[PDB]
Amino acid sequence: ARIAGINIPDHKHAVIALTSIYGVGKTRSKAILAAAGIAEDVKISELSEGQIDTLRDEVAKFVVEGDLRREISMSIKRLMDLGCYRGLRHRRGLPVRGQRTKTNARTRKGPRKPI
Amino acid sequence: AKQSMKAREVKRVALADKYFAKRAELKAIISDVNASDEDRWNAVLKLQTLPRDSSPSRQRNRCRQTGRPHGFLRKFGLSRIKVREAAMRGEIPGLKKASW
Amino acid sequence: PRRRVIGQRKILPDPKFGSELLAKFVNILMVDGKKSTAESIVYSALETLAQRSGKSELEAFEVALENVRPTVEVKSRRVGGSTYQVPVEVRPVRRNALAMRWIVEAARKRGDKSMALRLANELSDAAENKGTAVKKREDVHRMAEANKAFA
Amino acid sequence: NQYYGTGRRKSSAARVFIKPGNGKIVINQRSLEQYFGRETARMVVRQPLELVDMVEKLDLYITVKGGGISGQAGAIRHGITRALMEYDESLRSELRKAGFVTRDARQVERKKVGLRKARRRPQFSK
Amino acid sequence: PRSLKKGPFIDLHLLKKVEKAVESGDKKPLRTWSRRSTIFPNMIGLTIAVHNGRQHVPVFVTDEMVGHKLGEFAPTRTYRGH
Amino acid sequence: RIRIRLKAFDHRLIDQATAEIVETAKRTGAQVRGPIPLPTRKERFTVLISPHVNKDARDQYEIRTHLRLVDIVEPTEKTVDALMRLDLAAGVDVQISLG
RNA sequence: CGGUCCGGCCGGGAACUCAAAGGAGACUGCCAGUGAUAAACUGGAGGAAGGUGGGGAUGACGUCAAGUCAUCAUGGCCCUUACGACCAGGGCUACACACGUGCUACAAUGGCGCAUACAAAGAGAAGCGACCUCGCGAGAGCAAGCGGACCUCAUAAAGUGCGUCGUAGUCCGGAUUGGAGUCUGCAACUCGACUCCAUGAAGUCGGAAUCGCUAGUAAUCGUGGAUCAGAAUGCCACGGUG
Ligand SMILES: [Mg+2]
Ligand SMILES: [Mg+2]
Ligand SMILES: [Mg+2]
Ligand SMILES: [Mg+2]
Ligand SMILES: [Mg+2]
Ligand SMILES: [Mg+2]
Ligand SMILES: [Mg+2]
Ligand SMILES: [Mg+2]
Ligand SMILES: [Mg+2]
Ligand SMILES: [Mg+2]
Ligand SMILES: [Mg+2]
Ligand SMILES: [Mg+2]
Ligand SMILES: [Mg+2]
Ligand SMILES: [Mg+2]
Ligand SMILES: [Mg+2]
Ligand SMILES: [Mg+2]
Ligand SMILES: [Mg+2]
Ligand SMILES: [Mg+2]
Ligand SMILES: [Mg+2]
Ligand SMILES: [Mg+2]
Ligand SMILES: [Mg+2]
Ligand SMILES: [Mg+2]
Ligand SMILES: [Mg+2]
Ligand SMILES: [Mg+2]
Repeated sequence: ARIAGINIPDHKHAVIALTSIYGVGKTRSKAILAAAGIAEDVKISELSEGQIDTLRDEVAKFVVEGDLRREISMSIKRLMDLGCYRGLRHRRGLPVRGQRTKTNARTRKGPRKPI
Repeated sequence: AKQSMKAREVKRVALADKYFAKRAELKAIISDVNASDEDRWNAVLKLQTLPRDSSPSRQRNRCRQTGRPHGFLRKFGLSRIKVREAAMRGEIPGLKKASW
Repeated sequence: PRRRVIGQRKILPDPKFGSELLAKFVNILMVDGKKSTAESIVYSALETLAQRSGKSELEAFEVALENVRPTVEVKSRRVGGSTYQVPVEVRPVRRNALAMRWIVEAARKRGDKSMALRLANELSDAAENKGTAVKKREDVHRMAEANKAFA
Repeated sequence: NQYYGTGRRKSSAARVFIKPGNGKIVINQRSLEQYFGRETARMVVRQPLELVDMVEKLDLYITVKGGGISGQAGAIRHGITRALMEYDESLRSELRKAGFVTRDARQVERKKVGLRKARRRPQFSK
Repeated sequence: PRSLKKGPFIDLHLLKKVEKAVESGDKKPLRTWSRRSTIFPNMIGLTIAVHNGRQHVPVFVTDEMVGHKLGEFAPTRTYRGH
Repeated sequence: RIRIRLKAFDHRLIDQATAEIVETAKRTGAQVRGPIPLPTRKERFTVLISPHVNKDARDQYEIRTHLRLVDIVEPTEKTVDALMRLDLAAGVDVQISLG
């Protein structure tokens, strides 16, 4: 249940349960359970214990909760602190990939906000 | 359109169809596979020195009569209005007004 | 329409049984033209009801629709300077057309896990005179006696 | 010796052949349950064989091309109700009373100009 | 991004100019009206001045910028706030 | 065998142009395989009419390329020659094709 | 019919679907009844279609000095080292906000994974580009086929069967952001589409007021085309369930 930093729920299946980590979706979640010899409709409960003892070996060869968040929020700060155009669209809080902002920039601009 | 734009088009088409030997013997060397990786870098510096207008991308189909750039049709060759004025007089063959 | 008095159109019979009553009822369960899943949900719930009541599969339906046909209802006039409701009697076709519509309007408001169960519950309840169908029927049927001074 | 029909529903063209026999139903070299999904399609493909009492006496060969799952059912219905009129011909009054001889002249209705579907307008403001 | 197998883009009139200007050294700011070049590693430590729409804007280029193109340090339209 | 296409825009001008070929083959010899009606491509076009701003007003035109095809089975020398003697009115295209 | 690799494929056949030329067909023509004896109308008989059989094409006289001099032509006027003309780089795409039109959802009539059937109408030579191999995938590699009922684009999806899922911001929903890539293209920084690995916001059917539709219709599902080197959730088309 306690797998790679933070806990994992037990009632869910293995493939849907391993996605609770920050940095595994439905591709690495089948990479782990096909490079560690486990099925895909057994739960975190009614496993064995050595299966977790090798699943924890398999997961930590990627970059996970610490490393992903530090690398992503490293690269964001690096892009900020030059003057790059993605940097200015970061440090104004406006969409970066070239969205139309005459309307509908709301996911970057937060809420709907009168003057 | 203006009286200069059609002159610009008949000045562009001449260059773009004159240099058609070199821009299928630079893109070959660039987009090949087994060629030289130090000649693939000079055949990409020639392509910015062949003159800019000589390129079969840089021209919009003007009308064959007026010069209106928008609303083309490729098959007739005339614009949105000067196909209507011919097809409602009879100069384009087989072009009856459709219904079904 | 204003002028052309027109006819109520034909319909296919049901696939399984042989009653042209169920032809409207499989249609009112439907969204977006997919009549096959409507033909499936109903023929599952009309077996689950046929088991839970201990009655025959065709006969567990009419004696639960009997408790949700109305007899009279209101419309609106405003002839003079005043809106009147009017208790008019109801036509023998629109009777069933209202009956089979209230049940399906109710059975998309339960909390169960499947449409079959949501309709088997909604038919057993209106077979035992409780539920969100016959309560709506009580409201409609009481707005006649609250307005029988209008006619 | 065999008899023949031809029917057209929405966008289908059935082609039916009747012989005296036991009741075999073959469609594009498939048995009748292997082709069709829903029991109403198995109803409507059989319906005029039930209407007159001629399920048992005859076998039939059917080929259908193009259309939808209802098109290749109504087409075979119109096909058999034609092809049984070349069997005994006093079936015709009761098939006509039953309403099976009339080919449905409905078809998909085209999309006009400035109408986002065949009759749906776009929306409206003032 | 570009296709990789064509290699990176740079104008000839800035490539030959920058290989001359390294081997003559002067930090007189080199101006350019070519804001589409992938900055090369031997352009590390130069003061160029890219057009922005109105005038040149000066850009002192370090190790960090060498992936990008010369436009992304010339913000184009001015903005202050409503 | 020798097959000829006929393309036209008008089926009162394709039929004389094909009867003047069947009554050339059946006057130099025999064994023509009739006209066979191929499919008919209808190249539609839809244009606006108003010169400035009316997106809900349109003219729709079509062009209906009529095909025909004619085979020739056993050719003599005069059978192939009296066909290339023959021209046709404008509007009709041909393309002779041995096999 | 006969061979058949059980593939109309291959001798064959002209029947049938179908492709298209010319015709037959529907007229209130026929039986009854109400009628002012007429005009019609209401039922029903025959028919594939009943009363205009269903759709389209066609928009009277004219009106608001309606709309464009920016498609084109124009009467007068204004400019002529400029209001003309060539070039690089920017700009139409900015954003505190308001309105109009659409797409995707808020889930069990539904997500995901496996197998399994049935369409129509189009387009294609600087073009459509199958087969075969390398790539997890966009796609690069090689080179047949076709001015096309021959060849391609092309697999239909909704559906049907067997699982999994169990009412949760959810295996619902995909917004936004980071890393790595492909293609057309002189060139994707302001600004291209697309695929993979991450990220998983807002939203539990929506206030007053309002919008479309009378039968193959509304409602949902996919496919094509025009403009186009690349680039539409709109536009124009055709069918599937109904
Ligand atoms: Mg993850
Ligand atoms: Mg993912
Ligand atoms: Mg262009
Ligand atoms: Mg009406
Ligand atoms: Mg309004
Ligand atoms: Mg409007
Ligand atoms: Mg519009
Ligand atoms: Mg009758
Ligand atoms: Mg009648
Ligand atoms: Mg005005
Ligand atoms: Mg103007
Ligand atoms: Mg002019
Ligand atoms: Mg310019
Ligand atoms: Mg604009
Ligand atoms: Mg709003
Ligand atoms: Mg599922
Ligand atoms: Mg194309
Ligand atoms: Mg491969
Ligand atoms: Mg999802
Ligand atoms: Mg991802
Ligand atoms: Mg919320
Ligand atoms: Mg809920
Ligand atoms: Mg395109
Ligand atoms: Mg449709």
